[PDB]
Amino acid sequence: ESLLDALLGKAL
Amino acid sequence: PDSMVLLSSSWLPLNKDIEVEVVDYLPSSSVAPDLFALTLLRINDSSMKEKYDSMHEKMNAYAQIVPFDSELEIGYDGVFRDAPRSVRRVRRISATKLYLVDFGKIINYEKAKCFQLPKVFQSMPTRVSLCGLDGLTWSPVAIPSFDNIREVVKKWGQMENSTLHAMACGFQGSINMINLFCGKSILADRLQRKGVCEYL
Repeated sequence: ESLLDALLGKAL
Repeated sequence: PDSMVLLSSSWLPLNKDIEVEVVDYLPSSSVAPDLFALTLLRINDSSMKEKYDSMHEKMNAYAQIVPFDSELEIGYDGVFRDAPRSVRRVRRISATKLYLVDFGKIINYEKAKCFQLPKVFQSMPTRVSLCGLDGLTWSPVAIPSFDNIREVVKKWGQMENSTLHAMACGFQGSINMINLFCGKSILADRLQRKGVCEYL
């Protein structure tokens, strides 16, 4: 799970 | 009556890697409801740097800044003067907000600090670029998340401690269709991986 994954996960 | 001015926006070079900052969202009538749009500011572009810097020097020194008979109409362009010899180009994107089109920053609308944009300063496009994330069909349930996704994307470069890069894949009206990426981390790939959208 990349860094950007984590960012996008919170937005969603 | 006052002339209604609408600057075009900067084009990104087709299939050419550029360095970009994700800035505040500048809305455009050219974005479909289901297109994930975003605003990029290309950085480290020396060709245009001297032109924009020269424009701002002349704007700050400009003598004949004239006010609006009425006021800056929503969706259209003028200048914002926060102090003597401090003049920047703005778009009134809403009733209470101006957009600094050459910096990518939203600020509060101040009626008294807004003046008309002289013709001589209407030749440069907005430094910011109107963009849309290319190659995607979004799940309808996800479309309400576009604002949240834009906030995340605005901080992505900071969290990567790296400059984000972009590449224009095509153009749809006034919109640059782009890929946004940091090394091998590609935005469309990471979104598609979350099942909120699919490739075209």
